[PDB]
This record gives sequence, C-alpha cells and structure tokens, in this order.
Amino acid sequence: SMTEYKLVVVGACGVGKSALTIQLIQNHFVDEYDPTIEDSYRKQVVIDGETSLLDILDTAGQEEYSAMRDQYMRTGEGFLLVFAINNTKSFEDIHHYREQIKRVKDSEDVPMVLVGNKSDLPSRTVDTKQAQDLARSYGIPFIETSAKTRQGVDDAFYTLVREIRKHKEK
Amino acid sequence: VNPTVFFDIAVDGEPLGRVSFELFADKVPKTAENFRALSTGEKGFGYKGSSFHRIIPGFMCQGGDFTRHNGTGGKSIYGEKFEDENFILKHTGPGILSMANAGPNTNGSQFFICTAKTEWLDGKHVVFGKVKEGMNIVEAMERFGSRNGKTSKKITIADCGQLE
Ligand SMILES: *SCCCC(=O)N[C@H](C(=O)N[C@@H](Cc1cccc(O)c1)C(=O)N1CCC[C@@H](C(=O)OC)N1)C(C)C
Ligand SMILES: Nc1nc2c(ncn2[C@@H]2O[C@H](COP(=O)(O)OP(=O)(O)NP(=O)(O)O)[C@@H](O)[C@H]2O)c(=O)[nH]1
Ligand SMILES: [Mg+2]
Repeated sequence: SMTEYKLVVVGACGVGKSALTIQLIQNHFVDEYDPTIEDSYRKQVVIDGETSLLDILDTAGQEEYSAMRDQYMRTGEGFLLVFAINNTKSFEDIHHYREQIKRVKDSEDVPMVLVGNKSDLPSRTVDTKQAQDLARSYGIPFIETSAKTRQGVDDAFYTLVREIRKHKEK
Repeated sequence: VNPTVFFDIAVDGEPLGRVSFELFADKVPKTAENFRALSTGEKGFGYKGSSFHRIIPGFMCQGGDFTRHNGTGGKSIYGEKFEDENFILKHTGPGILSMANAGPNTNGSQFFICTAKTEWLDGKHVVFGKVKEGMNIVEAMERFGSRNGKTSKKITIADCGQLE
C-alpha cells in the first residue's frame, strides 16, 4: 500500500494540459491537437524517496455546465493551473480557476501549482515576472514547462504532490 | 413546408437506419439553409461520408466535420464561420438539432442531436431543427459512445439528402 493523490489539470483551451499529461505518462509529445472532454491517467512514481500513485484528471479547456466541473474540484486534491506563455487570455483566465476551486473547497489553502507552458516557443506574450508575482499573490509555486522538450514536466507534477504532502502536515 | 433532410447512418460501413430532420427555416432560415445545403452536397462539399466523432450517452451525438475528419474542422456555406442567427428555440429534450460551436458567432458545419433536455446550452447554441423520424436510430447510436464521447466504432453519414 502506497499513498495515492488525485491531481487535476485545468486551464484554457489549447494551453497544453494534455501534452503535459501525456509527457508525464508516456514520455512523448504529439503536435496534433485532439481537444479533450475528460481523460484519466494513473502512474506510479517515486517523489522525495516516497513511492506514490498519481491519479491524473485531464480536463476540457471549455466549460460545460459547472455542476460536473464542481464535481472534479470537489474530489481533486491538488490542481495544476496551466496557461501558455504565448496566450495572454489563458493567463488572464487563471484567476477564474483559482476562484472556483477555493469556492468549492471552502479554503484559501488548496494545493496548487501555477504552470507556464510552451516555454520552448518564441511567441511569448506573458512575462515570467507577471506569472511569478501572480503565484506569489496566491502563495503557490510557479513552474515553467515545455511539453515539447519535457522541460519542467516532472517538476510541475512532483511539486504539486509535494504541496499536497505539505498541506497534509498542517 | 420547412425542409426535411435525411441521414442514412452506418456503423463500420453497415447500414443502421435513416434519421430525418425537420429544419426550422421559418424561424432560423440562414442556419437551416446551411444544414440543408450541406446535406444535399449541392455546393460541392458537405456531410456525406463524415462521422459522428463525439457520442455521449444520455447527452448528445455530435458530427459534421467533413474537412479535417477529426472534430476540429468546420465549413459553412457562408465561409469558415457565421454568426449566431437567433436563440429563439431551446434545447427542450431528445431529438433537438443544434449547432456546435467554439463560442459566440462560430457556427460552421458541426452540429449535435440531443438525447435529453440540455437547458444549459440555451442561448449559447443555435437550435434549428428536430428529429422527425428515426429517433430509435439516434438511440442505437448511443451504444457506440462513452462518457468522454469517444466512439468504439465508426459511426458515419453514409448518405444524406433532402426529402422535401
Ligand atoms: S477547449 C477547445 C474548444 C474547441 C471547440 O470548441 N470545438 C468545437 C466544439 O466541438 N464545441 C463543442 C463544445 C465543447 C465542449 C467541451 C470541450 C470542447 O473541446 C468543446 C460543442 O459545440 N459541443 C456540442 C454540445 C456538447 C459539447 C460537448 O461535447 O460537451 C461535453 N460539444 C468545434 C465545433 C470546432
Ligand atoms: N511548442 C509547444 N506546443 C505545445 C506545448 N504543449 C502543447 N503544445 C501544442 O499545443 C496544442 C494544444 O495542446 P493540447 O495538449 O491538446 O492542449 P489542451 O490544453 O489539452 N487543449 P484542450 O483544452 O482542448 O484539451 C497542440 O498542437 C500541442 O502539440 C508546448 O509545451 N510547446
Ligand atoms: Mg486536452
């Protein structure tokens, strides 16, 4: 028996939620865009010497009717808030996701990591400082990732698990 | 009369049955005309041969991508997209025919057939028709769907056209 964590990947359309997840799970990157409705993955990992089972929920970038979004926020233990560094609207959308999670969880202290994805691209529109300051305002880590080059991918998910573990200590 | 169009549905190429639709041209003429013309193929492109790429049992069956064949494509008779014509009609229950979209004013060719009342889509998706005959075929199509909409067999519009 090992610890198990329910992680949820949220963010606007096309920011790379699935590409980050598939890189973690399958160690490959696809340029193709297959929009997500909902997909679930499981992976056994060792993080800080502690072996754990990650249950990862990959969500849709488009909202449906909230009652099922409140569902996975209700049951999720930690959340990746993903935006793309070349999509300013996706960065602006971040606060909506955090607000929704805090509302469902009735807490300002929910395990979360802000993820700035597509850090390989030269079309950047969101400054790193903007994201760092946002993460500071929320009290959460910020991780820059590229699902294409695998930069920061393990770091983003493993840091989220560390945040859950730290929250469980309080 | 409002136009009636038909789809002959196939499952991995084998005929399943015919679904016919009344198109509410009296209320939504531009949206009705788009679907009618794409069903006849008269502009040189349209639904024939395309698939229902997303089937969610108890919710809806979605199709209409004849350009990319993967659920990302869309082409109307007016260009890549056209505006939401009106939101008069509501998603009141099974059989409602409505436009898929990526947000306001992004109608192309993709559409969905409701298998339940879906009121949360009212005012966001333009309703323009209803199943007239063959609702049992739409119900048979749901067996091939799943909670995230992925289909287990190729559900296609083997033939389509206009009856009146
Ligand atoms: S985040 C990527 C959005 C891409 C997009 O909007 N594509 C549309 C499309 O298929 N729209 C769907 C709405 C939708 C809902 C959830 C996720 C995505 O990706 C898209 C649509 O119109 N539609 C009909 C009503 C039901 C809904 C659904 O499946 O809810 C679970 N799909 C195409 C048309 C370009
Ligand atoms: N260059 C680059 N492209 C990326 C990166 N991550 C994703 N992409 C590309 O961006 C597109 C969208 O990726 P995808 O993972 O499907 O995004 P999503 O957030 O899951 N979209 P949805 O909300 O519809 O499910 C794809 O073309 C994918 O290859 C990245 O780090 N770098
Ligand atoms: Mg996705």
